[PDB]
Amino acid sequence: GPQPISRLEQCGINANDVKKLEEAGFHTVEAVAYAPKKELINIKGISEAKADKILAEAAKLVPMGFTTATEFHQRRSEIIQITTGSKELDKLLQGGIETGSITEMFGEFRTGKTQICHTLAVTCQLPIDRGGGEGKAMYIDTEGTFRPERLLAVAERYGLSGSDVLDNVAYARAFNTDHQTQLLYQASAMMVESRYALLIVDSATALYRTDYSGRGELSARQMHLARFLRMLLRLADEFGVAVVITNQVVAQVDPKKPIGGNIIAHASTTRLYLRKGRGETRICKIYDSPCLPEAEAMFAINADGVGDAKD
Amino acid sequence: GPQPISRLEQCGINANDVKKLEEAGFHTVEAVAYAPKKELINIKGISEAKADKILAEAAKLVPMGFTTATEFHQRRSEIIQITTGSKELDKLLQGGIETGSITEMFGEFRTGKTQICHTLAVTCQLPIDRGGGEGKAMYIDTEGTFRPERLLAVAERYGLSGSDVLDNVAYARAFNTDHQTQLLYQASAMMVESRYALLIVDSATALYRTDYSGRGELSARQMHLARFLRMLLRLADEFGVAVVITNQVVAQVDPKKPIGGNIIAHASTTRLYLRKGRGETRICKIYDSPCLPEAEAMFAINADGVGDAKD
Amino acid sequence: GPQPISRLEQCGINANDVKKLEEAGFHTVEAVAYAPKKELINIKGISEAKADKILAEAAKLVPMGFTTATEFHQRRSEIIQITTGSKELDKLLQGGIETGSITEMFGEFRTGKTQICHTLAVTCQLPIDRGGGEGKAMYIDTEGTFRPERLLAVAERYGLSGSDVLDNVAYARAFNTDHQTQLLYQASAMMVESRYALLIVDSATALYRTDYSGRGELSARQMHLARFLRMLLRLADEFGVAVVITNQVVAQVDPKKPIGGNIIAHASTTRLYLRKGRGETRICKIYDSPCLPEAEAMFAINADGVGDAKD
Amino acid sequence: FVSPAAQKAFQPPRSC
Amino acid sequence: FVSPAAQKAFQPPRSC
Amino acid sequence: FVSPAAQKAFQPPRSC
Ligand SMILES: Nc1ncnc2c1ncn2[C@@H]1O[C@H](COP(=O)(O)OP(=O)(O)OP(=O)(O)O)[C@@H](O)[C@H]1O
Ligand SMILES: Nc1ncnc2c1ncn2[C@@H]1O[C@H](COP(=O)(O)OP(=O)(O)OP(=O)(O)O)[C@@H](O)[C@H]1O
Ligand SMILES: Nc1ncnc2c1ncn2[C@@H]1O[C@H](COP(=O)(O)OP(=O)(O)OP(=O)(O)O)[C@@H](O)[C@H]1O
Ligand SMILES: [Ca+2]
Ligand SMILES: [Ca+2]
Ligand SMILES: [Ca+2]
Ligand SMILES: [Ca+2]
Ligand SMILES: [Ca+2]
Ligand SMILES: [Ca+2]
Repeated sequence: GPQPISRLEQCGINANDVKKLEEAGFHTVEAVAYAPKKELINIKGISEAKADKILAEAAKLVPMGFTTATEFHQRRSEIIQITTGSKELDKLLQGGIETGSITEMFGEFRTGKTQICHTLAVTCQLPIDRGGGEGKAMYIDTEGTFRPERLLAVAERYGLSGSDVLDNVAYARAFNTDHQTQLLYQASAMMVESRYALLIVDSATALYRTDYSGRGELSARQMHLARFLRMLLRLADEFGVAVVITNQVVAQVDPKKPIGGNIIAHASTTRLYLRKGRGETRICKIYDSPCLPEAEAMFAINADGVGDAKD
Repeated sequence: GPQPISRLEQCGINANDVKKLEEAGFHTVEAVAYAPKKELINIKGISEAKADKILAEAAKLVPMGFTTATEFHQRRSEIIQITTGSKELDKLLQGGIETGSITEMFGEFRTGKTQICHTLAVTCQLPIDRGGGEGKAMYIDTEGTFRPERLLAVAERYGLSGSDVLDNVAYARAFNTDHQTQLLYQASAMMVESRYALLIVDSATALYRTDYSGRGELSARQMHLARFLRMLLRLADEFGVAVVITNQVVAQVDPKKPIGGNIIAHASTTRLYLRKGRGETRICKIYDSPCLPEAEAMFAINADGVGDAKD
Repeated sequence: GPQPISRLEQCGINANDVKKLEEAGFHTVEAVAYAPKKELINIKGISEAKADKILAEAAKLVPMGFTTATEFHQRRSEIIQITTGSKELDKLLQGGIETGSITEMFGEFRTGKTQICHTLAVTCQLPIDRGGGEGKAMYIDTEGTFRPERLLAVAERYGLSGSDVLDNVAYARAFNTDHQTQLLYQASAMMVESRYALLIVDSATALYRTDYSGRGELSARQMHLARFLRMLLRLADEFGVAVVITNQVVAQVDPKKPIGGNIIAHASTTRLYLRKGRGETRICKIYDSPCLPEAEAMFAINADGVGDAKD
Repeated sequence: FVSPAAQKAFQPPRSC
Repeated sequence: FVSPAAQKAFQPPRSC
Repeated sequence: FVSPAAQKAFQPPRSC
């Protein structure tokens, strides 16, 4: 796991500074190591002398140098892939939703974005034997569409204590774009204590369409969104959780591309495009991925969560 | 190859100073020769008297004067051009990715930037007979999208020991813009020992969009990026490797120009603009080059790396 | 031509001093005549007594007094104007690139700055009948983008021995700003022996963006650039060559002004602003000139060098 | 803040 | 730092 | 320094 920031005091850092760091969001040694010198300067009780000391000491505790692809292929083969509750869909993702990375699921309305996030919020607690993550879930919701009764329906499918599953889902309703980012700083604190295995922001860009209106606020909208997506990438490296954000769509009138622009297209590693099939069937499609080939699968929304096409 | 800095002691330089130089990034006689007098002064245990001695002695070991275009056309005709794994694409580049220079590959998401870097990281190890570089690869990755399983898929195509290919790729994950530059100083050390033939920074400008926010930090962003691109150009001259950086894009709302501004447009010698074709086909295009004509080629991403349009 | 400095010994100067002058950059009587008394004092084995003698004797050998505009209009009408390889472009410059003066070509990337310098480096060897300079070329390159294969392509157009043309281009790669200036002292030596007709520094200000970082080094950056541009102006008067420097651009964020500031705007006599036209066409524009009117022309980059819009 | 139950550590979901 | 295998020199990739 | 060919004087480029 990640080393807590308290281990910096044992290396020659004033316990007052650690408190000044922990008031800035940093809670692990990694979070301070990965941080630039610029960020630590922006802290009040920190100067360029301290920041150079903090960065130097923290760098000794976490590897930040070169290795070999062999040593990386080894460490990567032991990465957790959470099942989506669909044999047909996991065969598309070659295992399931991959941890330590940002995954994006966009599509028109009803295409099952929120439904996949509810299934993931349950199956991330199964033992790894059964294809899960053996951890809690963190469901940031910017729409008011978090339904606990949909988590119970999936727990019944996998035979889990519905009362116990709802204890492992830390729910938080974001009301604007500033609050949505504030919830991530509090999120970095919780993941140090417990063991969360899945972070869900649905929808990640819902509140950016309205808080930032026209083109006159376009530049500020993407720069604020870029910091959010960057702060998610930091959580994926600090704790090795799985970040699964959902995205809305927009028509092109010159036939539905996702919003967020190039800021969210480059940041996310895996993009899933969900269409409407027939009846209760849907069609997921590898829109972008570093490793997976471009292909389509057909899942469906059933009364017990996301599952294979029951037909 | 490049002469190691230890050859300065045999010319009247205190072995203590060489240690004070090697603690500043310089590891070859070239790195000290190409360096300005200003940089050596900025070192602590070095004064204007020593620096004038160091520059004078080092200049005797490496040619830094005029020649003729005839002597340069001869020395250039023996330059290595790494194949891209696509006959249609190499015919566009008139040989392949050229060493001793900075090449840039920008485009929207999914356009195969990371995929080309994975193919290059493999084909740079083929013997020159087969169109490679007969050297190791160095893959600095600022996004977390380095997949070793994509290197094995390309090794199977060219019939190479997948276990041996992954031993020649020195991978390093940069977490911010300061760390991204720090990795280049450590990179100059490794290239003295082994024989690297390809340096890959993907993405070179990913972390500059978020570490430096608005326009208020624009000036500092480009000056920090200019030093990075300059430090790459130094590696291309020290060791004659091939620098292949990838770049993200941005929309112009006044229809996708690359980021980085004029700082990265002037610095890079070859720019490749990658579009999305149809299905799995992509369209590369000589955006800028000193010698190559403006033209387009059509490659594709296949299950065995980047290859010709398998259609 | 220019008188060599050896003619000072025949006028009562110690042949030891001439050796002490030639070790300071001066190789012609002009270079010593145009020099201030301050520069000769800065030489070690030279005192105020000698310097007054050296300046007095040298002034007798070269005219440094008043004349008439009639005698100057006569001497100017016999000045050489090198063709740019484009009838449409030469009609803009009213003859071509004018010798005995500093010409600047700035613009965004790909706008054909390096391409014009390659065409000029060839057409400066044509006989004056065909519009050239009947001399060698000197191509100082601070970017690594000197391609001899682009000189051969232009020699084929004008029907010249491609092997002989590459013998008349003295190429030199500058690696920093100190080395860039050092190459000019060695340049003044070569021009005394042979007959160079064109000096090219491309790019003249590329290395000044990175060697001198922020505003804290701004003053030192321009004073170092002012000496360089002044040392070029001296070569244009000593030998009557044609100095053609290229310049990068920078955006103004308050839409692309050239870098270098007022130091390079006043120093250069002719400034050419190169835009991107359509396809392979470009648009040059008299940005500043003492005589030429403000106007635009349209040239293009062809497989045989810079030429008229082949459309 | 943090809930009095969100601060509780993970629990392996018992079967049913 | 440097890996105990990254410091190793280049090896011509054997065929298969 | 100077190349053994850069020190050579100018040559009118012969036709071809
Ligand atoms: N318990 C259930 N059993 C079966 N189908 C259900 C159930 N609950 C919801 N659905 C169906 O799933 C779809 C809703 O999907 P979901 O809530 O994921 O939408 P979404 O993609 O998040 O949409 P939006 O952009 O509006 O938020 C609808 O077709 C709805 O009829
Ligand atoms: N093994 C594979 N076989 C076939 N296609 C693949 C394979 N792996 C990835 N792809 C495809 O290649 C594309 C991904 O390209 P790549 O990873 O180079 O993106 P990129 O240009 O780096 O994007 P970004 O800016 O998001 O990082 C997608 O279309 C994906 O479907
Ligand atoms: N042989 C050729 N035939 C046709 N077009 C060419 C040829 N070589 C280069 N070009 C084109 O000329 C342009 C390159 O111009 P040039 O090398 O002068 O750039 P530049 O202005 O010096 O740029 P930078 O600031 O990046 O150095 C590109 O559009 C390139 O496609
Ligand atoms: Ca929803
Ligand atoms: Ca992406
Ligand atoms: Ca990528
Ligand atoms: Ca360029
Ligand atoms: Ca150029
Ligand atoms: Ca002027």
